[PDB]
Parts: sequence; C-alpha cells; structure tokens
Amino acid sequence: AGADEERAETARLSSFIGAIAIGDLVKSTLGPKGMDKILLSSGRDASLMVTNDGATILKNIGVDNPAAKVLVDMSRVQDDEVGDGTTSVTVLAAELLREAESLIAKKIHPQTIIAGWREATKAARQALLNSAVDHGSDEVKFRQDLMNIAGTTLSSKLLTHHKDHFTKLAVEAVLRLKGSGNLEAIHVIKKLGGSLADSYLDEGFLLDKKIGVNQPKRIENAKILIANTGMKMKEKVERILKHGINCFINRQLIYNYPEQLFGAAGVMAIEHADFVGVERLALVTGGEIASTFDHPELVKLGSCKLIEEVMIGEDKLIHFSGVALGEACTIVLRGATQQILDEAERSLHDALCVLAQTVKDSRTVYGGGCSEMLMAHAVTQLASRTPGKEAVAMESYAKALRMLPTIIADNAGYDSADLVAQLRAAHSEGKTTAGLDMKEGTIGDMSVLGITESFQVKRQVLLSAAEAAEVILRVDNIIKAAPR
Amino acid sequence: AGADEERAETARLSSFIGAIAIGDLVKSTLGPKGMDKILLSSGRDASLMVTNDGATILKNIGVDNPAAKVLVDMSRVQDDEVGDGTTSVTVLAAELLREAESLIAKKIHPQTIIAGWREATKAARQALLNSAVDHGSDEVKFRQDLMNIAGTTLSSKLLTHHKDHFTKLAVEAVLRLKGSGNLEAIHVIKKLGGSLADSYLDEGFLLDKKIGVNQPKRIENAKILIANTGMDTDKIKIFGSRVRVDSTAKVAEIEHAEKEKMKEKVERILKHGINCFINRQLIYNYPEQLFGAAGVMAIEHADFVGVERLALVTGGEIASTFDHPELVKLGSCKLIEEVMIGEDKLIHFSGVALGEACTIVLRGATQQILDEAERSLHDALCVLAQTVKDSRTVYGGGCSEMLMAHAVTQLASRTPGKEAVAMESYAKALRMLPTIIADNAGYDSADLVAQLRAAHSEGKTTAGLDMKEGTIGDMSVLGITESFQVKRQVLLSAAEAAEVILRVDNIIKAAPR
Amino acid sequence: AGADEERAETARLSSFIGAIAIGDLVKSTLGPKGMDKILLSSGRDASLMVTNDGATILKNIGVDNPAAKVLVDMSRVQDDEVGDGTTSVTVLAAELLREAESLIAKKIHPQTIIAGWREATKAARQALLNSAVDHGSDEVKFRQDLMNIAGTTLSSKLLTHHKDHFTKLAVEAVLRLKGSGNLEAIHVIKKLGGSLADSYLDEGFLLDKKIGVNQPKRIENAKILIANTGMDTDKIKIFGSRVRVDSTAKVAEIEHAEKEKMKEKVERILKHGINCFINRQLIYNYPEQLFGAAGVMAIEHADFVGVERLALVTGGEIASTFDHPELVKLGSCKLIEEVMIGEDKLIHFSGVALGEACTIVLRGATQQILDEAERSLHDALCVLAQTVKDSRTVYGGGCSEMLMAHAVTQLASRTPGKEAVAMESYAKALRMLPTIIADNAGYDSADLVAQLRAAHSEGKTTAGLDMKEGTIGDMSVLGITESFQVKRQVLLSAAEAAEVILRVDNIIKAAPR
Amino acid sequence: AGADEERAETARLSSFIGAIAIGDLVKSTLGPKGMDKILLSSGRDASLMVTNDGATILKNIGVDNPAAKVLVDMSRVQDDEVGDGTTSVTVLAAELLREAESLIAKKIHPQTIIAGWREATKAARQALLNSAVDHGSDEVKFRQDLMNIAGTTLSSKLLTHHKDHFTKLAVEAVLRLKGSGNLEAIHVIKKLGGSLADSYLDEGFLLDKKIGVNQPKRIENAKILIANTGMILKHGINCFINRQLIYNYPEQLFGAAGVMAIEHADFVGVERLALVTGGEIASTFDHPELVKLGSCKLIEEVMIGEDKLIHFSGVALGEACTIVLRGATQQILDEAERSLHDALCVLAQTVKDSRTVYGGGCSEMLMAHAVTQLASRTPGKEAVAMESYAKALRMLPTIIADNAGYDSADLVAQLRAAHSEGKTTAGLDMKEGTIGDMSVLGITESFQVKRQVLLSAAEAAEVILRVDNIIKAAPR
Repeated sequence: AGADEERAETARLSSFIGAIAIGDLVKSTLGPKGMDKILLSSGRDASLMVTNDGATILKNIGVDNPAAKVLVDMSRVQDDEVGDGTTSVTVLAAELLREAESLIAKKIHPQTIIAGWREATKAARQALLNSAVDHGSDEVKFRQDLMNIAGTTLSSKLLTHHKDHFTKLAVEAVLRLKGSGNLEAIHVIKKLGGSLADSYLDEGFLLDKKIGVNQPKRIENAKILIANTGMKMKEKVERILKHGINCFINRQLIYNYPEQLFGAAGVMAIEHADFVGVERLALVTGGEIASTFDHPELVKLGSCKLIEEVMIGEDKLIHFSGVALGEACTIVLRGATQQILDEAERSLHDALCVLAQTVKDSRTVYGGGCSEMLMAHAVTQLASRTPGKEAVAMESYAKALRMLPTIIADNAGYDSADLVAQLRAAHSEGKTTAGLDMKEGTIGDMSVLGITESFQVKRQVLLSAAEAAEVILRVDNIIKAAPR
Repeated sequence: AGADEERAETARLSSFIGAIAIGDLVKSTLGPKGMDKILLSSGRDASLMVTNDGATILKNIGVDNPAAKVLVDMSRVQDDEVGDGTTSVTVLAAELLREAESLIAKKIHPQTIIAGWREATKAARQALLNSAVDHGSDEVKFRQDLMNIAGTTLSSKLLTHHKDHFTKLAVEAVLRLKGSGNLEAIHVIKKLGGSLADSYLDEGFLLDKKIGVNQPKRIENAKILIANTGMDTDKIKIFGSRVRVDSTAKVAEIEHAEKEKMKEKVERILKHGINCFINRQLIYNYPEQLFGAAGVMAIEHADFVGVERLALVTGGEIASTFDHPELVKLGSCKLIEEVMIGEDKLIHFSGVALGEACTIVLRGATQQILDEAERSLHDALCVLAQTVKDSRTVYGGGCSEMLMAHAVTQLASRTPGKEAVAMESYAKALRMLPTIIADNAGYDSADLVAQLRAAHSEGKTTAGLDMKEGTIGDMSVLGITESFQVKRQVLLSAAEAAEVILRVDNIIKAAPR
Repeated sequence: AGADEERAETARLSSFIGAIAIGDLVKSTLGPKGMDKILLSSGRDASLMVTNDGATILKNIGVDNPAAKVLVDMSRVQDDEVGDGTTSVTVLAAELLREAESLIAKKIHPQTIIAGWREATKAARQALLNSAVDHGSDEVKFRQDLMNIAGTTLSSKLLTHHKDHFTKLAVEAVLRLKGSGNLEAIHVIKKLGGSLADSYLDEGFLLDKKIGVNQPKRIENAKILIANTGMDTDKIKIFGSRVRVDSTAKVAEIEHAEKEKMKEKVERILKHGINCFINRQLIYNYPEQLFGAAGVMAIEHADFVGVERLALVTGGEIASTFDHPELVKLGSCKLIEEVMIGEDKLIHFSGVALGEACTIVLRGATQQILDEAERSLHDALCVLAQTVKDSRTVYGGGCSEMLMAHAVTQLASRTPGKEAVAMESYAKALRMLPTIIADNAGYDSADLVAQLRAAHSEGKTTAGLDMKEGTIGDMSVLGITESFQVKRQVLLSAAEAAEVILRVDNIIKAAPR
Repeated sequence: AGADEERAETARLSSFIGAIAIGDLVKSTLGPKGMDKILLSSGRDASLMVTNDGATILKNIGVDNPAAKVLVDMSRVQDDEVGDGTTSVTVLAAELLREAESLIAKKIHPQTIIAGWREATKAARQALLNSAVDHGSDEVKFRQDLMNIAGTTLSSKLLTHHKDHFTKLAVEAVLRLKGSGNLEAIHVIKKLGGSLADSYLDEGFLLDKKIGVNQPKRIENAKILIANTGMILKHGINCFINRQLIYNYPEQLFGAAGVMAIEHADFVGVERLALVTGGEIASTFDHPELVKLGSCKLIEEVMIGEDKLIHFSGVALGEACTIVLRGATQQILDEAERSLHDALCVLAQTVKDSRTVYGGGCSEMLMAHAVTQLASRTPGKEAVAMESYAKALRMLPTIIADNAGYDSADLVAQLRAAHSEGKTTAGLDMKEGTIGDMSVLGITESFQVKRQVLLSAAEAAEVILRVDNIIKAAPR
C-alpha cells in the first residue's frame, strides 16, 4: 500500500539526483566544441542515435520514475518561439541544487529562500537590458544575411571547416521562404560528389527512386499522378494519353503490366514512393484526390513546369521543379566526398530553424560565452544588496554562471583552470565583444568571428530556469495516475 | 523469540506514539509556507491526491494496528460546523500525551486528571466572552469583505505572495451566494498557464471537454440534455461480428437502421430548441455530424461528478432512454459557451435561474503543485460562508491564544488540590501555538515566545504575531481575524478526542520478521 | 514456557495466572471512576473496539494459550437474568486463588477445603437481611428514580463526563415501561451533532427511511397503515424477467392487472384520510407515484422490530391483505414528520395516545466513541427495570463489603478444625474491593482502608467509601445504592466457578511443537 | 587481509581527517559563545583539564596516529611574537582542505594547486593597500586608543557585558609602557567587589600577603625595606618586604614597633616594586638608610570589596603601574588571566606598528568582495588556488554573527552590502544584532595580528598536501 511518500531531506535528494545526471551529458554539447553522443537499443528501437541537440534526446524517452521528464518537457515551448542555438537552459537549473546542501546548514525555512527566485527575475533584467544586441536587419540584406548565428549553431557541430560556408547558404533558403508559415516545406539531401563549395541550390523538390532500367530520360509540361491504391492496362492508357501524362508517383508496390506501358508512352513512374514526399508534393502541385482510376483529369491537379531525372555526377536522382505554390522548396547539397557529408544532413536542419527566428527577432547577443561571463561579474555585487534571507539564495545563482566558462573551454581541450581567470578579467573591463576562443585556447573578440546568439533564446532561458527550479521545491513528491 | 505482548508502561507508549507520528506530518501544514504531500497507496484508490489539508487526508485512510482512527473521524463533524483554517486541533491533542510521562510521577489517579478536560470546557468558555473579538459584516460590504481570515488561512501556505490576491477574490463568491440558504455547491479548478492576476471569475459552472472541431462557438437560452445511456449502438442481443458484406445492397439494411437513431435524435431535439447535450460516457459518431449542422454542442465522456452538481444548478432532469428530451428534461436557460481562458479552452455554464450553486476559477503557473491553488480555495471558501453566518470573529496571528494562556496560568496555583496540576498542564499548551507561527515564517522561535508574552501581558488584545515583521504588531491593521465558531468548537473537539486516547492504552501487534 | 506438559502442581499455576491477568483489566471497570480499554483485531473486526462491559469483550475474543475462556463463557447466563452493574463476579473468583499458595502449606485435602465456600453459603444467610437495606422503589418514585445504580453502572464507562446525565434520563424511560407491556418498545439511536446534553427524549418512535424526495413535508391527524404483505405483485409462476415486450399486443394484458392493485390502494386510502403508510419489506413502485399526489408519506422496507413497537404505540392494527384499511386499522394521530438532525436524514413519530412506549435519541459525532453510546445506554435500561421489581437494595461504594468482612473474620476463629482455615481465606477476599475503590479514587489506599473498617465496625450500614471525599462518608446522602439481585447471584456462582478449576488435575493436550 | 594500505588519494584522507577532527573542537571555542571542553589523561596527567584557548591545550601533548602535531607547534612562536586574539588560525587552515573535494572535479594538477600558496604570501600583501581600512593609531590616541581589537579578543570571552570597558582601560597602561622602556614591570590580578568601573588602575604595585595577626593595620609616611638575605626605629620604618623565609624572633619586635613586614614576597614583584620606589641596595643588615631608596606617599592594607590586599601607591617614577581587574568568580574568571596575557601583547605591537584595520569583521568582508576580482587578474592555474582562499573569508562573518545569538543568514546579506558600498567603517555589531558603524564603536585591529595570522593558516594547510605519508609500521 504505497508509492513514494518521501521525507524532507530524502525527498530533496531525489530532485538533486535527477539534475546531476542530465547536466554531464548536456555538458559536452554546449558551444562550438560540443560532442555527439550515441545511444544503443536492440529491440523495438533499431540503432545508436546520436541526437547532438540536448532537448531532442530527453523528450524521446522515459527511462525511469524520478522527476525530471516534466522539467524536460518545458524546454520544447522554449524551442517553439526561438529554438536551439546551444542547450544551456537545463544546466543552469541543475546547478541551483548543488548549494541546497549549503541550505541544510541554513537551519531554517527553505521557503523564504525561495524569494531568491524573485531575485533571479531582477538578475535576468540586468542581462536583458545590459549587454550585446545588434543595430539593423533591414530585410533580405546584402551582407547581413548571415555569417552570424547559423555559424554559432554550426560551430558546435564539428563539420565546421568548410561547413560554415553551407550555413551561409542557408539564409538564401530562408529568404525565399520567410514571412508567415514558420518552418516545414524544405527538403535536404546529401550527395557523394566533391566540390569546394560542398553545396548547390535547387529550384525544385528532390526524390531518389526509379521505375526501372527502361523509360525516357526527360519529360516537359509534366502532369503528376498520385495513387492511394496500387496498380486495367487499357483504362490506364486511354485516360493517360489524353492528359499527356509525363510522370506517375505511387506510394506503394506497382503492378508489372503498366510498367511496360509507361516506358513506350514517354511517362515516368515511381515505385514505393515515400508518403511524406508525396504529401509535400501535393502541396506543391496543388494536390488531388486519390481514388480509383477515375483519378486522371480534373480531380488531379498537375503542376506543369519541369520534372526530370538529373544525374549529379554519381547517384541517380529525380527532381520535381517549378511549383506554382512556392510555399515548398528543396535544396540539394554536393559535398567534399566525406562521411561528414552525412553529418551535413544533421547540420541543414539546424540551419533553417535558427535563421527563421533570427530574421523575425531582429536582435542578437554575442556568443561563445561572452554574455555569460559579464553577467557573472555583476551578480556577485547583487547578493550583497538583498536582505539576509534573499542574499544567500541570490549568491548561489550568481556562481552558477561560473560553470559555463569552464564547459566551453574544457570541450576545447585547453586547460579549464587557466581559462577562467583570463576570461573574467576581460569581461570585468567592460568589453561585451570579448569572449571565449576555443580554437585559440584563450580569449578573443567574438564579433570578428561572427558568432552571435538570438536575443530571444536568452530572454526565455533565464525566466524558465528560475520558475522550473521554483516549481520542484514547492512539491514534496509527484507522479499520479491510479489502477482500477 | 516472542509474540509482541505489551505490558502497562509500553502499552501507554503505543497510544503515545500514534499522537506523535501524526503531529510531525501535520505540523508542517500549519503556519506560512507548509510542505504539500501526495500519498499513493494502490488498492481501491483511484488517484494520487495531494492534500495539505489535514482533515481530508487523515479520514481517507485507516492505515494500521495502533489506535488513532477513532480520534480522526470526529474532526469531520467539526468541519460541518466550521472545522477549518489551519489544522491545529489534532496537534493540540497530541501534545497532551507528552505530560503523561510526568503523569506516572503523578502517582495518583489517571481519570481524576480527566476532570481537567471537562475543566477544558471551563477553558473553552473562558476563550468565549473574554477578549473583545471584533464586529462588522453588515451586507456585501466594501472593505471588511476580505484581507482577513482567508489571508491567514492562506498565510499558512507558500503561495501567499501572488496568492493573497486570490484569497481576496473568494469573498466576491460569498457575496453572490448571500441570502439564498447556507453553504453549498462550490467547485474550484486550476488552469495551466501563467498570468499576473492568476485567476478569473466566471458567472457560472466550469467544465473541460469539447464535442469536436466543428459546431457553433456559443449557444444562447440553452436547453441541457443528460443521458445515463450512451449514444452507441451495435452488439445488442444479435451479432454479425466485425462485418461488411459480399456486395453493395445488403450493406444498405444496416445503414438504414443507423439513420433511424440519427433521425430520432434530431426530430425530438429541434422542437425543444436544444442548445447543448452532455453525456456521461462514450458518444456514438453519427449524432456529431447532426449536432454540428443543427448548432448544438455535445460533450463526450463528461464526468459524472460535474453532472450531479450541474443538475442542482439547472433544476434537474430525469435521465432515461431517447424519450429523454422535451419535459422529462428540465434544462435551465441563459448562456452556455466556451470561453478562451488565457491559454487552455474551457466550457462555461452560466446564468442559472435557480442560483443556489456557483463556480470560481483559479489559474496559477502549470504544475502538479498548481493543484495547490485548489487546496487554498477550500480553505478560503469554507471560512467566508461562515463569516457571513457567524457575524463574529476573533483576532488572528495567535493574539487569542496568548491572552488565554495568561488567564489559565494564574488559575492553576489558585485552586489547591489534585485539580491544579491538571489545570496548569492545559495552560502551557497554548504556549506552543505562538511558537509554531514564528517557526514557519522564518524567524527564531525562542526569542518570539517571550517577547510576545510581554505585549499580551500588558493588556493589548489587538497586538499579535506578525509573521512578515518577524516580531509582533497590530493584527487589526493586517485585517487577519478568525471565525467565532471555529474557536468554540475547536476547544471542545480537542478535549473530547484527547480524553478517550489517554484513557485507552491496550495495543496488539503481530510480529518482527 | 516454550515446552509444556501439565502435572500436579504445575497445572494449578496456569489457572492461577489466568485469574490474575484478567483481574487487573476488569478491576478498573469497578466504581464511580472506571477505565475503558480498546482492542484491535483483523478478519471480522473493523477497528479497535472500546469495551467498557467486561462480559462483552471476554466473549468476543480468545487471544492466548492459557486457560480461562471457559470461565468467561458462564457469565453470559448471568447477564440475561440481570448481568450488569459493574463486573464484580470474575474479580472475586480470581482473588480466591491468591491464598491457594497458602493451601500447599496447608498440605492436606483441597477437596476438604472446598467445604469452605459451602460455609460461604452460611455467609450468604449471614448476609441475608443483615445490612439495613433500602426501603425505597415504591413505584415510579420521584427522587429515587435514579442517581443510583445506573450512575454506578455507567461510572466505569468512558462517557461519564456527560453520560451520567444520560443515565438519569433512562429511568424516565423505565417508568413508561412498567405495567402493560413486557420488555418491548424500546429503541434508541445516535446522531451527529455535538451538544452538552448529548441526548433527546422523544415522546414517540425514531425511524430513518424515506418514500422518495417528493411528498408533503409535514402530516397531521395522521393515520398509520402497516402491511405484512408487500405491495409488489408480478413474479409468481412465469416472471421471465423484467420486461419490455414485442410491440404493444401481449404485454397490455399484464399491466392492466397491475392497475387493479393501484386503484384498490387509493380508493380505500382516501376515505380514511391516511397520512402515513409503513410496510415491513419491499414496496411496489406504482403506488409511490400515487401517494405523492394524495399527500401521503410511506416507508419502504421498514424494519419489523421497529414496526411492532410502533403498533403498541399507535393503538395496534390487524395486518392482513389490502382489506387492512379503515376500522381494522387503528391509528394514533398526533404528529408524524421528517426532520433533518445535524447531518443524517431522519423522521420522527410523536404524540402517541397510549403513552406506554417512547424512544430516546442520542447525539455525538460518528466516531466509534459515538458507537460506544449505542450499547452504553443498553446497560442503563436493564438495571432500572430490576430496581422496580426487586424492591430490595444495598448500600453502594464498598459499604456492603466492609461490614461482611468484619463478621466473617469472627467465623474463622470461632469454628474449630478444618472449617476455620477455609473460612478465613474467603473473608480476606472481601478486603480488596474497598482497596480497589480507594486506588481509583486518587487517594492514598493505606489511610483509606484503616478509617473504612472503623466506620463499618461501629454499626452504620449507610457509611461507605467516598472517593470524592478521600475519606469515609455517608453513602445514603450521595444516593448510591446497589440492587439486591447483583449481590445474591454473585455469591451463588462464585462458588461454582471455583469448583470446576480445582476439582480436577491434568488437562490432556495441545503443544508448540 | 586488510592491515592498512594508503597512497595519494587515500594518503590525502588521513591528512584531511586530522584537520577536520581539530576543527570541530576548536570552532566551539571561537566567538562570544565559545565553549569549554574537558580532557582526561593518564601518565603524568593527574585529572581532567579544561583549557578555553586552543593554543595552550594543543601543545601540551600528542594523541595519535593521524598527522597534526607538527601543524600545532607553529602557533606558540606566533603567540610569542604577537599572540592569541581569538583562536582562529587553525580553523582557517582546516577549511582550506574542504575544497580538495572540489579539486578532483577540476581534474588538472593537484601539485601545482600547491604553487597557489606563494600566491597567498602575495595575497596577505594584497589584503593590504587595495582595500583602505586604517586611517589611525597616531599616538596615545584620543577616542581610538581602545574599544578596539581588544574588544574583539574579548568578544569570544563571556565577561564582555562589563569586560569590554576593562579592555578599553588596558591601552592606557600600554601608552605609559611605550618607548625605549622595555616590556617589563606590569602586574595584574583580580578582586571581588562592587562599583561600575569594575576595575581600578593604580599608581603603584599590588601584592597579597600578611605578616601575621599581631601587626599594625595601617602605616603612613611609609619607608620600604627590601633584603636579598633572609632574616629600624631611626628610619621610621613602616613596611619591610623580603623575598624569602623570615625568621620568627624579629616578628614579635615588628608588631609592637608599628611596622608591617611581608614573608616570602615573590622576587618578580619585589624587582618591579624596586623600579617603582626608586630601588634599593639589597645587602646584609647594613641595608637601612641611604643605601635604601624608599618612596613615601602611602602603603596600606585595603579591603577592595571583600578580601584584604596591600596596595603600594603614589609612585614618583611613574614608569611602571599595576592593573587590579575584577570578576564574578569561576574557572571562567581564570580566563581573564588568559585574556590578560593576550591583551598585553596586542598593545605593545600597536605602539610601534603605527598601523591598524577596522575590527568586528569589517576587514574580512571588504577583502572578500575584492579577492573575488584578484584571482581573475592572475593567470588561471594560479587563480583557482587564490579564489578558493577568497571564498574561505565568507565563514568569518558568519562565525562572528552565529555566536552573537542572532540569525547568521540574515547577517551575511546585510553585511556584504555595506562593504560593497565602500565605507570601511561599517561592520558586524554583535551588540546590535545587525550591521552598524564600527568606528563609532571604535574597534580597530592591530596590523601584526592580520599579517601573521595569514602566515600561520598557510603553513598549517601546506603540510597536509605536500607530504604523501606520515606513518610507520615495522611488521614486514
């Protein structure tokens, strides 16, 4: 007859344990020299999943019963109006718990200490109104288009040797898209051919399948047919000839008889086409209603610009192009003939979401930990000002920022100890631009690098970090849901 | 090895242990910024309920062999009379047992000592008519409506930063329910999402659930239909299986039957002018297409507890088979609509003609501890309804307790005899309450107890414990007051529950592995 | 322990220890200030039960290995005859065994020794009309109605703080019960609602059932109808099931028969003016609809024991089939109404013409302490009924015990031989009763025993132990008197219980391994 | 299967425990609510002995297996060249170890963590001049002569309710003492009696002895005789003081003469008296007259309160004086003897140092805000060692406040804000229960106590980290 019922000190401990385990894994992730981690499952799940982005790995699975899944769940709301950048929001909340040990020596009422969270909102304000930001962002923009935040998100990813060039490309992709609708209608695939650019830009949507060895190489003023039901010959041919049918896409197995017909007719068909490709394609072509063979003609809306199979100097590919809607567009990447090129698939997704927020927010802060050290110098002063109870809690929040300088340089391979003192001295002076340089191994000018963080990511994290920790102390024990 | 057989001294201890074990869990609850506990046991328990309200949790479970269940049950009668604010009745009874060790020293008669509790009646009446309490509560009333007892009941809880505002709000609810007939029908729910106000007051009863994406947004002069039996049709006493047939033609006979259920539902429904349908279970899909076009809003799997509350509100209904529409149903009519409450969508029933039942909604900041607000409202709602009926209250912040302690201390030495030891033990009991109020706030209890006594000793009734101050101050300026009937009953409840347990000492145990 | 087979002297000790163990728990139960104990068990025991009545608890459970359960069983026969007051029969039997240690020293024939309580029979004749007595109990009686034995019976009980008032109330109940009744028409219930009085005396019968929510709230010039046969008509030879039938052809015939039952009940009813109908068993639904329109209140499944008591109260009735109404039925007509009491819905029957039967309603808070009141009251009813019929009583608070003890001491020395040693031992047994009363008085026992003997020795039967005084006082002024029946029966069977235990040696089997 | 094995990290633990074991017993002693502990021993130790100050008890003997004896020996040299204050140097060194656990998380080089200690030598210097704090100690000094550092020394001590006044008094004694005149001829005891001052400062030397019952009670126009060798009318001799046993025959003579003599007077008291009276040539009975120099203002036996003492006063030289002190009698009173030794050393340093810092914890909080910055300016490996040292300073404000009988947590916040502002005057006022103006109080700490206190803490911390083994065995 039970399920939890935790006493004062032990109950506190369970919250404490959840925070420490999460912080170390998310720790390697932060900043340019972040590390990818692989997860192995052998049953229902198929293989090791890297998941470099910290938020995605916590959301996907619920390994154990201690409280932490709900804390994790909130970070997604953070992601929706701004996204990623680098995951630092979870680490700050976790470090709050380490001095809770100090709090037992407090020998009093922990709840008054809660006013420290109130204090934290003031602390957030000195970050919101005191450092970085940017001057213009006129729209589209000749040179302000990128070489900024996309690089920041990308910096964490190792591929940034020639990759930063690809990130730079991403803005052109966002410019075509932007405005209303946020992010979705974009498709990206890697290629095995090697170029210095390592990437190409395409007008249409990319797919990778073939009917068979036989069939025409190219079609024009193409009509697109999508069928729910798999593939009678004559009904298909008589309906087909009038339309001038240039291509057929089926999301499943296809009967052999039609296959011979399509080749002679001059029509290209696709076997087992991915449904997701089809659904995006439907938006692109104006759509249709997928029924029985009555499907060709008026019930089918076709986009007549250009459908062709294009060989990009190696792997056979098929490109759909000239969409009237314009809402959906696809980018095809070349590469330098590396596995890292596979890694670029991982990188593009980072590229479109970061940029969409960057154009809309019209604000940024200096990256590489520059924002973080400056705030830390200021917070020490803050603890002294607050009354008795409030200051002990406030000081702990203040030293929390200290761990970040260590995390950014530790992943660099340089000595973490040496890095902290030198970092603090430059920030103390009043130089917002100055920050951690991992490549150098010391400190340098962040602005020259072109590394910046969305203004929006910083405003939400400071508020979320405070309330989420505040939420946990309120509750002695949680879960819920009962049998029968 | 043995059989856990307890003798005299030890037997007394088990009664003793039960009182101390309960006190530690409940002490956290009293005074500002209490702990909040969930407790899930499995086995005919359908929810992990979190309660910092001592009366509710003690009653729910009869946990073990040692005696304590009988003591706990009585407090509910007290709740019926008023029994709320901060749960101190059980704690006060528990400290009574601590003197029992000194009782062995008091070599005399255990039940002579019991005369002390009848004597507690003398103490109970002493609290009464002694120390001017207050006076007001004219009707509706501008300022005297709150910033009083509800604030103190919630003082005890952490939420009082933002929350005291919510407590202030709860009197508006009592004002609307005034003059109709006692305290009944109050339902409170919390909302996931943050707003500075952290609460909105709706004109009627509130629910969570929607028919579907389609249907008119709002209905006016609504007729309400409640059905015991579901809209679902299929298995009856004749089976087909999970069938479809050999061609198109035979399928039509099955199709036609389904239409007849739709047809009856619309034909009967339109004449009544039906605006909303509420069903306490699964709802068959066909009627929804119908309801959407008609302009009628239906609720799938509506909770039964909400429905019973609603029936008192609407005027009731008799729920049966499809004959259920027209006059067998007594739906009330004003406005039923779904109103965007901040973040999440809710459905509100309002303007009930009967007017005997009303609803309040609290928001919060989206947590399982969000439910803390539900807990605070029960505390707030119950006290104010009584505040209207009692028309009497006492100064809060422990002002009442310290003064009474001063009067009782004098009494013990004055009466020579066997009675005097018993009378004085009761007298220092009052001393702990000042101590508890100070400890929870965030200040040192030792300094507080003595400083407090000097101000009360002087003769100032208004002066009391100021938790925010950390010392003492004018309670009246704060506005904190306690309902008059809570004190009459609390003193009697403590004594009656306590007498039986001291007089009771035989406890039986099973084994230690 | 841990290894056991019984022979000669070892077997005797088990009987010895069992008597002492029970004596301490029961001893507290004797006198104006007694003690209550609670027992906890599982698998048919809901919770710890507080048992004041020693006979009730001993019968209920066989807790351990030593033999004493058989001794316990006999006491029940005594209980129906008269039973209670205070449990003193078991204590006297147990104290008999302490000087058994002396008997090994005596070294002859224990059977010869047995002749000593035959001698105690001589003590019984000695105790016959020796000890003034009490003249009272003429009939009904104003002042001597109570504050006597019932108060003493309740003295032990854990509710005497307010209970002694309840006892006083009970004699009023016995006065109506004498002459033209039996030991019928007595019923009492307990209800939530803390009050100083803790009980109400009703002029009628108390019941708790309702026809349905509909029907007039109050009835007057009431006519009462009681039916042996249920209103239900249908199942007989071919019920089939509860029914809905194919369309409307076959079933129309069956409901029509029902209509005949509906009409007969109303036609007879209206002429009489019927205000209330009480049926002991299931009631048919059709008439229920009809009663509401008429303005007649009926009771479904009323308990038979309550009904018959009501019949003497109302004036009686002849209960047969539907020809029951009009003249064969006799109905009292003061007032019948449904009144909410504290919490639990309840109805009251009052103003009975006969005047020979009435009902008492007790108030508490639904804790099992409240449960205790339900059978505490039962104990009070039984002692008063004996008091009117016996017209014989003896002085209370140990008055009887000291007088007899001084006289019996003389007998031991005076009668030569074997007889002298056995009589003296019986005589010292009586000494403990005065001592037990003093111990539970909170007054030093040594001083009490010494002063007590001198007053009894002097020749005043009225003088006795006053616990409140701390010293010896006049029992008669207090008014505490013991009924004559409790003293003669205890002496008669005290002898026999002793006889079975020591008349045998060697009990055959039941071992640990 | 488990005799005892330890290297590096385990070796560190034995050293770690020795510092923690000492710290709990010592910490109780620190501050106004200091505590007295009882120890029992066998082997040239008769019975349980309790010492209020840590330095006296630690040096007397060495208990066991863990290293700590070497660390302990350093404090007495410190006491000789300055002193006690309140015991705290041992505490600061012990708390340094507690960050060792932090160091494993750091994962670099614990050996060069050690290089941080010479940073500390610099840190003591940086505890100077970057912060303000002195602005005083001019000469005799009007207001700030005392109610200073001595009051802080006194704060640990229970008697501070009237004692703090006594402490103020002590500097007056030192001002007369100061100069080329050596640190000698200062005598102080205690007495039972009434009066608000609770202590008298007298003109001459105080002694407690009696000739015998049969001697004149008062002498005036007194003449003083001091003899090296053991055992009148013309001189008018009023009092005779001899350092040793006095022969019985003369004693009868002195009583009817009108002369008061002192048997077995202590030599140290006699020599001080000689400097005071103008001296004497102590030879054989030829000693009376000119070879004897005797001051004559007045010598008498006076009941201070209850007990009778002999007071020498009205000294012409003025170079040496005596302090009476007063108390409420207990072993705690003997603590005054402990504090007394403690007070003399502080003031002597004050005259020639010419420097002081604000007391009551004012110095410690200001340093803390400043030291956080200091670690950052230096290269990072060096910085971590110094920054850890800086966080150690936080405990001192808390310990002063915790023993005050006021809430420690409240104190830490309010204290820091005053220091942050820039006024060195603000500090911890134990009497107030909150932060107040130290300068009005007049509390300033001797410059030497701060310079060497830091050095003693450093040495205690170093011995544990730089040596892997302190053990012994021999079984094989």
